Amino acid sequence: KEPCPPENLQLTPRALVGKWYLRTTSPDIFKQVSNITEFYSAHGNDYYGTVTDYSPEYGLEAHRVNLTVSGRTLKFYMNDTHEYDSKYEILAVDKDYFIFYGHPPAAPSGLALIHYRQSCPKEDVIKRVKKALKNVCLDYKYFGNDTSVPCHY
Ligand SMILES: *[C@@H]1O[C@H](CO)[C@@H](O[C@@H]2O[C@H](CO)[C@@H](O[C@@H]3O[C@H](CO)[C@@H](O)[C@H](O)[C@@H]3O)[C@H](O)[C@H]2NC(C)=O)[C@H](O)[C@H]1NC(C)=O
Ligand SMILES: *[C@@H]1O[C@H](CO)[C@@H](O[C@@H]2O[C@H](CO)[C@@H](O)[C@H](O)[C@H]2NC(C)=O)[C@H](O)[C@H]1NC(C)=O
Ligand SMILES: CCCCCCCC/C=C\CCCCCCCC(=O)O
Ligand SMILES: *[C@@H]1O[C@H](CO)[C@@H](O)[C@H](O)[C@H]1NC(C)=O
Repeated sequence: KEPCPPENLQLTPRALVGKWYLRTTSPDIFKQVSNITEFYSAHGNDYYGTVTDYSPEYGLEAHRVNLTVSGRTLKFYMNDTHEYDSKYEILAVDKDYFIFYGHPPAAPSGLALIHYRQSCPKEDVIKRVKKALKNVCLDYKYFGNDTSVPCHY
């Protein structure tokens, strides 16, 4: 579903620095790719870094990435495969998560992505994400999780 982005949400410089775990998406991408870890370094208002993931074809693999920021949107570019390259709009940003939405070749009718500071976010974080999604006209129940990552015994 297309979101209703906030009126004047700010994406602060360096908000995306460091390590994130891309654990929940709509539609669910996790039969195509899993165990997604992102690491971003600041370059001014932009970022560069690395995405690692488990590929059904290639196993654990790594890619260099660039994020080019303009206001509340950014351009995502990956070095060696381009199916996720798109403009993405920031929907929500928090100390513990961020959410963006774009239309890459992999999901051209729209792809919402939730990035977490924790590999297995605790319930308090998940509840805040639920609320943030409702505030942008989305609904957590229509997202899928990466069930390959062991978050429960
Ligand atoms: C899920 O993703 C995580 C994060 O990428 C994977 O953990 C990483 O696994 C690799 C391979 O075992 C580790 O690489 C090793 O790193 C050391 C030090 O740089 C190097 O000496 C070795 O030769 C090798 O490169 C890496 O450290 C490790 N990272 C963490 C934080 O544990 C994990 O394997 C993935 N799992 C699956 C099932 O996809
Ligand atoms: C895309 O980025 C990845 C990750 O940096 C590159 O992977 C490296 O490739 C070199 C050889 O070209 C190896 O010596 C490194 O060990 C690889 N690094 C990692 C972390 O896997 C990959 O080469 C890049 N691909 C292209 C086409 O630029
Ligand atoms: C902001 C977007 C975040 C995207 C992170 C998702 C991880 C993507 C990682 C690798 C994609 C590789 C897919 C290669 C498809 C090859 C096509 C084919 O031959 O079938
Ligand atoms: C994703 O995981 C959260 C946390 O365990 C859970 O509450 C939610 O129901 C999960 N989503 C699906 C579709 O299972």
